[PDB]
Amino acid sequence: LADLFPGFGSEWINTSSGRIFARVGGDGPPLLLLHGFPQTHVMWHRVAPKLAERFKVIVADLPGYGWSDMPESDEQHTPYTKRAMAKQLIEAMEQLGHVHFALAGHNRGARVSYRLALDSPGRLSKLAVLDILPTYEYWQRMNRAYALKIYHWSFLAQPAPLPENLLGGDPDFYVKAKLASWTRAGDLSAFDPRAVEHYRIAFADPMRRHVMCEDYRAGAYADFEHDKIDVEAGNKIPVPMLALWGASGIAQTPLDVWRKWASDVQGAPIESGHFLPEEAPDQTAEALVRFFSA
Amino acid sequence: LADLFPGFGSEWINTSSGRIFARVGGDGPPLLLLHGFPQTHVMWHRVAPKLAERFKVIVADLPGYGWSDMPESDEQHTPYTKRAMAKQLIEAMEQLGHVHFALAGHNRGARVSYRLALDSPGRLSKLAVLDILPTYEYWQRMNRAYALKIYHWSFLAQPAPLPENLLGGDPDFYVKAKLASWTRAGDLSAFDPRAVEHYRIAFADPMRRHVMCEDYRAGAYADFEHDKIDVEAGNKIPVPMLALWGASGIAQSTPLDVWRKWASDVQGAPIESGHFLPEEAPDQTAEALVRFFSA
Ligand SMILES: [Cl-]
Ligand SMILES: [Cl-]
Repeated sequence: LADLFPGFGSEWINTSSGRIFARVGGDGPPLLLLHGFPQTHVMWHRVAPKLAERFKVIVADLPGYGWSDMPESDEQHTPYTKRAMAKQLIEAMEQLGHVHFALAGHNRGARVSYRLALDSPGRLSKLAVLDILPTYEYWQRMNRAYALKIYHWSFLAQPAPLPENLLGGDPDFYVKAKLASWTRAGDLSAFDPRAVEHYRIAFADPMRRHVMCEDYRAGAYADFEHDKIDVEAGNKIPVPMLALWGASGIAQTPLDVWRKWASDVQGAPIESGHFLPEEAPDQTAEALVRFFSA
Repeated sequence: LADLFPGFGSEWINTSSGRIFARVGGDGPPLLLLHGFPQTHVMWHRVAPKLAERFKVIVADLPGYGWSDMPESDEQHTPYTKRAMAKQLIEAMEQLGHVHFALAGHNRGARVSYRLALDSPGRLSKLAVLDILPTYEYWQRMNRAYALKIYHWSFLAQPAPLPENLLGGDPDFYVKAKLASWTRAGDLSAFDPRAVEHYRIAFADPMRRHVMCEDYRAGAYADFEHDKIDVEAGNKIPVPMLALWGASGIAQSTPLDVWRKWASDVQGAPIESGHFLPEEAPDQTAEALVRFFSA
């Protein structure tokens, strides 16, 4: 497995729910970066160097992903709810002495991030979400066209062991297909092969795939209910917020949606499929540096 | 594999789209029975003998299923659209000299059957549809709860080879899990094990699994579009119709209110059953069908 973060340390951070793995580089204000599915912290390898020019950058594997430990789940998928993942990452950041930090997330990691901002806004100075809308919004939009396009939100959420059993046949194929299908190119050519190997290696482990399905089960049930309470309450994120999205990505009218969720948000499309930090590393890094800079 | 229709003949019927396998029994007015997914013609084995006391019963494998031939598909999934399957079975029935016949279908077979009534109502004296709503109505009701409750329509319709590769690893597990999941009790106790083996052996062939995925791709795309044209035009089936559904089945998540939108002469009833009415509730299903087709 390649080292894709020149000048970054490797840290195992303890929490009450298990260790969080992170690459840590740079100096200055702290900035936490959170990946999603089906990836690991290494998806930030093209933009983290640029960020570490100006920030102390912490590139964390989500609870249960990558090299982070896997807490035992329960019937309500609790540890892989975004509320719980956010609480676990707040604890990890406390181990480093960071109780007020900047945060950028992509895919599942952006769901942890906006949930963190709703539950504990005092933890965050600024928030960036990459190519997502809130979980509640994607479910409200779940008509035929969306059921077909984001089928995996329902498939991966089927009761165990249905998706686990199917994924075990040829996991390499499924993970590479998801990576390719959500890019603009439709193939794997936007990715560093060394990074694809990190993603394949993780996805090859049945325990890791089981966590992924628990994460989508949470996304269909408790995460949805948590979001629904905030919508019913008219709660809005007060943290200054940036929403970036792919011109051919999944979130796509994104700024109009996030404005119903957040009182201070700017945004922009980037010509890219879903995987902004890998398909469009220079534009994503520039937008993030400019946003997070005081 | 067992013979579950002791006494019935076997026919391999040529059509322009490939052979249709059927078991043939009884005597009297002609009655075509059409299975669905993930089954074959054998799912009628507990009701066909009773029907054969009153009708000439033709128990056919759908195009691409069981022992019927598998036409090569295309970008629009054409041979596995219900419009094409209906045309093919109309050709098959004409090979037997049946140009006007009674029809009962279940699951995909029921979708072939109502599409056949919308496209070619003159071919049918009466029609029964077992535990389905129109494909348009399934998709229209799509929302979070339905997406999570009935996921396979969107999953099996994903572009090839995604579902085919996922189903390849352990096909027995998937087909047995679907058969059990849609019954009242959630297990295989409703099925004759010999019938389950028929289903399992069909599902074990990658070519048969690809046909099934093409059928669901049709169901998400051209079948839905064909339905949408009829409903937006206000077209109703004129053929006298029976909608029979399971109280715990897939369609009920009443069907009769839905079907009255699609058909001008429809009656219907629930049966205490999951989806698989002819195996879960064979005597009630056979009675309901004999009474409807005889009346
Ligand atoms: Cl996501
Ligand atoms: Cl239905």
